[PDB]
Amino acid sequence: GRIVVRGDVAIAEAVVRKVGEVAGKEVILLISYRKNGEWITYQRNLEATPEDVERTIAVIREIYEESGGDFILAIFSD
Amino acid sequence: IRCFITPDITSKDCPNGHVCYTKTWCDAFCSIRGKRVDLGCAATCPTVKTGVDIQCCSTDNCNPFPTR
Repeated sequence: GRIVVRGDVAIAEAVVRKVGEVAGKEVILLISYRKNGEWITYQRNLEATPEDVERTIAVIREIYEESGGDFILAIFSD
Repeated sequence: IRCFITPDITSKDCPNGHVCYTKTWCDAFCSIRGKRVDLGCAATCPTVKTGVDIQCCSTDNCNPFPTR
């Protein structure tokens, strides 16, 4: 049940929306991006709420802005 | 030691390593982006710090990506 998006911000957003549409079971997100030559990794829980979906979308957009596309989004249905 | 590795969540080898580690901590974006994560291998289990949660294990690929 793994999902990996690398680079495409719009498809990363399309996935995060579908994940949080109807999913009483939360999901664990792995968000990595390169900035200033260093790779940095976050682990963020995604709630099924539409609010936390909006927040996660913004975090993707902000990461895509800093890294200039060099980002990795991995989704763990855990 | 065969260990999972950030940022690609893939696996490695580390012939000099003896233990896989898992380091989690907070930066300025902990309530926004989540907790920071660092997975890897090392010759010895890294030293504990006051604000970092570290997990060590001595088998092949014993540090999966869903930390806790």
